[PDB]
Amino acid sequence: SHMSHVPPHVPFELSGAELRDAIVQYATNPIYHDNLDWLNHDNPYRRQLRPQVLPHLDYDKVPGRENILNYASLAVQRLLTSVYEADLVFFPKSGLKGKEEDFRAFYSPANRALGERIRPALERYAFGFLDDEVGTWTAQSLDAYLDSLEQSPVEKAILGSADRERAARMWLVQFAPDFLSEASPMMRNVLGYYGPAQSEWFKVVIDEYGYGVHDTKHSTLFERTLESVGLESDLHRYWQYYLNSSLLLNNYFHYLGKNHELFFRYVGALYYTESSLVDFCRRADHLLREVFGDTVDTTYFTEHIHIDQHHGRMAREKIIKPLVEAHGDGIIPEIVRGIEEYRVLLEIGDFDFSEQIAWMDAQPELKKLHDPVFEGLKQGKVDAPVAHLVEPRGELSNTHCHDGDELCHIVSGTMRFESGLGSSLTLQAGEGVVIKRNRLHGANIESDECVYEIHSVGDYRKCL
Amino acid sequence: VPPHVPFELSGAELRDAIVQYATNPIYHDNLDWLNHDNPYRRQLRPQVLPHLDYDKVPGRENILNYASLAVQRLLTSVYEADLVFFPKSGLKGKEEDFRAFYSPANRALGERIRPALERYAFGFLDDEVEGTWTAQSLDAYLDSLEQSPVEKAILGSADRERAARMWLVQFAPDFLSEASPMMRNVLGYYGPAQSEWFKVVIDEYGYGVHDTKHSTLFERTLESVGLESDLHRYWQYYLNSSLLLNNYFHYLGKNHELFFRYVGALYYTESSLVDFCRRADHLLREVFGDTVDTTYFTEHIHIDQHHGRMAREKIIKPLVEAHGDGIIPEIVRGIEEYRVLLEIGDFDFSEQIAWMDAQPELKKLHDPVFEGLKQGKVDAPVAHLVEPRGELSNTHCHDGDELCHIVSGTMRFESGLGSSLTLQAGEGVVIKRNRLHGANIESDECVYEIHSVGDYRKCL
Ligand SMILES: [Fe+2]
Ligand SMILES: [Fe+2]
Ligand SMILES: [Fe+2]
Ligand SMILES: [Fe+2]
Ligand SMILES: [Fe+2]
Ligand SMILES: [Fe+2]
Repeated sequence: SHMSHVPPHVPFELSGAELRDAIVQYATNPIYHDNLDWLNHDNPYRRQLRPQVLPHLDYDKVPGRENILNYASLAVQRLLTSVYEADLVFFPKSGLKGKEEDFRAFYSPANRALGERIRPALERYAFGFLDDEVGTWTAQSLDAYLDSLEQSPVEKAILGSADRERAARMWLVQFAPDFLSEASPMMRNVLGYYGPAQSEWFKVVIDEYGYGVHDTKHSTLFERTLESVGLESDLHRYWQYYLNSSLLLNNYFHYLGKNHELFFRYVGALYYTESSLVDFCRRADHLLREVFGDTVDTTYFTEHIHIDQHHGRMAREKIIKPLVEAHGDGIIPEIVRGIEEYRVLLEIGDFDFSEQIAWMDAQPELKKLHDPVFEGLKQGKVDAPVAHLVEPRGELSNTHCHDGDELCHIVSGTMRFESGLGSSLTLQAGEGVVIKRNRLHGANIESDECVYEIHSVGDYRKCL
Repeated sequence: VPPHVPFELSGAELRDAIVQYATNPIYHDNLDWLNHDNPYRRQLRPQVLPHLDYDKVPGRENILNYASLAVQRLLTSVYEADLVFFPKSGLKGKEEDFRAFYSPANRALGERIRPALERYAFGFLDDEVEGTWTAQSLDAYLDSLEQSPVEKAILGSADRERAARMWLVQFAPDFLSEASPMMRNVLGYYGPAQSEWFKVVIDEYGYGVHDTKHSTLFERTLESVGLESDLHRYWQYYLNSSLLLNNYFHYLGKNHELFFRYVGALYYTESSLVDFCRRADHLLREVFGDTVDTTYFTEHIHIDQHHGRMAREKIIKPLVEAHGDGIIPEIVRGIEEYRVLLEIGDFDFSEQIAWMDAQPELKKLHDPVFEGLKQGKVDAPVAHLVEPRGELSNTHCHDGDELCHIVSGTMRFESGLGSSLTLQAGEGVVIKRNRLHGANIESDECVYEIHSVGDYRKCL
């Protein structure tokens, strides 16, 4: 007879210019500004988000799979890792003393609320493509689907590399955010109050945490792996060397774990990953010992061979089966979707890593190729936009990528052109490099000043 | 790099944002007193939220006022979006509510107001708790740390079983999700203290054996006294101070700048639980006899002797070594803040049981208070109400005393779990300030008056 005394619900909405401004607001916290070095030196609170570029991206136009290695996707993946990790406890290896101010800037009411406000939009941008890459089910047809699930691409990339040890080290650092916080995304799913499945999931977590014994915690095992090949285990020392697809894979499990409407997707991906980890770890142990000899510590990997045989079975019989019985067959499409989305992300990671190692290994030839590409430009085979740049010593461009090929041409000075971990070129006057689209790179000026040009050729093959 | 605009949310924009979160339909008023196996529905009384001033942070003398109860209910709902719940009967039939609670919008709207809600909820502690410390001075302070208030409230009640049931349901959000707030601190990558903390969590989770998980033991306690173990069946009977105490540990666990406060509060609570559980076992057996299952409590009597030692020896001590004496004030602040919240809870619970037990006398006292108003003794604002059958006012409180007078119809006046009055024409009740209560209309129509007398004793 009269209107409700409860005020109408205004749906959550954040888009367009207002969304852009909210993303810039989050990312202009000083702990996210560009690093003056290539490495974070035992400071887990500093993550490079290149905030100066964020005003210029279009967050409302969600990329499809052919575009998810473009720069805007890398930028969004970096943002999301930072947003998710505000829930995780980090202290420097050297102790908190001297780093309290950055600790307070990362764990602050403002930093969390700014990141949580933009997380829905960042998640659509990061994961929306999976809606197009991946109906009703019965328990019978799930069982058949599950019953039904060669050198690997990573093996071929590393073992066929011009520098196998460099390729393997670049591979290992991709796992640092995942393995050094191992099972933290999984732990998000055992908070709360639900059936016996909660206890079964917690048993899996107990093992990943080494039974509460720091010596045997899986993250500690991986520290030993990293240190045995001369890498460091402080997070995130190698932030600027994390590939887009590595962040995407790690962020997917924080997405599934934070958002409990996706709980049954996690249940499916847990089954697939736990079951797949035995073969993954067998291949990793074999490959690393081939590359490094007996100096490399692969206990991290062989421990999982021993344990994940049982974890995969635990997931199917003691997590999937009782949840399908309790909550009905309506949950099965989500279980399947978690498996099929994860498998898509793995394909993307294999491609992105393979492409990055090829790009690192090709650097000497891509320096030579600057000559014929430059001459094709001067001859007008391509009408390429050109940008002249002038930069002083130590001006370090934090790593990024471009969505088309570029020609970098040094007029005067000396540039360190960075293409991966352990992968660098010194470019002098009259020298340069062909920069391939979607490949991670950056640069630092080693001369007291550097004058250079960037030509936006699009497809360098048209200049030849 | 563009200039950084600091996060800011205040005034009318904050009120609108709080109302925006809380008008999700899963938060509207319940037609019944109980939630029936639906863990996604929590009553936030959104119709009153536009009218509260979230910018004026209360001090300790006002933290049992209604705006504080309203904020505690909001915060429990915001924190619990991180916890997994399914109905005991299974998810089928409740998928729409599941998606309404676990949605990008519900999370983002709650997270945006969380800083301001935490200032409102916990800001008073800045003035209730008090510099530099050394490892030695912390050792001395920890070394330095008659019926208990719970025993007094329950064993002195006119209905001991009712008082003890009202007590037990206060623990449902904490114990049925037991050690979930603690688990927030073991995500990430830090030193050996992380594994030591996880060892404690393992014990609270019964080593992953569902029948020995501590939450499952508390389910059995509740069921042994005729209560149910679905969350949050008894939402409308959760006291302000019970929510406050539960929310404090979600606050310390979500906000890792407060990590060292949690380390202190963990040592104090793990240590203190031994005697708490000893007294609870004794008290419940005096009230209920053989029929009550107290395994939940007796399991902690021996386990937490160990956990208290671990917290001091293998968590506090290595953190102080690794991170320096600058963290000691935060360890101490966690302990001292928790002790303040425990005092508030002891007072609020004691007051609520006294108010439930006094219902017959407060129904009688309506006659001389009403007569005092017919005289001139107090000139109190009067509200006139006409409500249909089944209009159930979900539980709340008022910041002054009220006189409820029924002119026609029938009201069920609810003062606690198992504590009810039937009010007919010409009858009523003195409603004491800050006491949790509600009402339902049992006639086809009820006409009544609320007189805002402030302090009822001035009408006498
Ligand atoms: Fe593991
Ligand atoms: Fe496993
Ligand atoms: Fe570049
Ligand atoms: Fe416990
Ligand atoms: Fe304990
Ligand atoms: Fe009332």
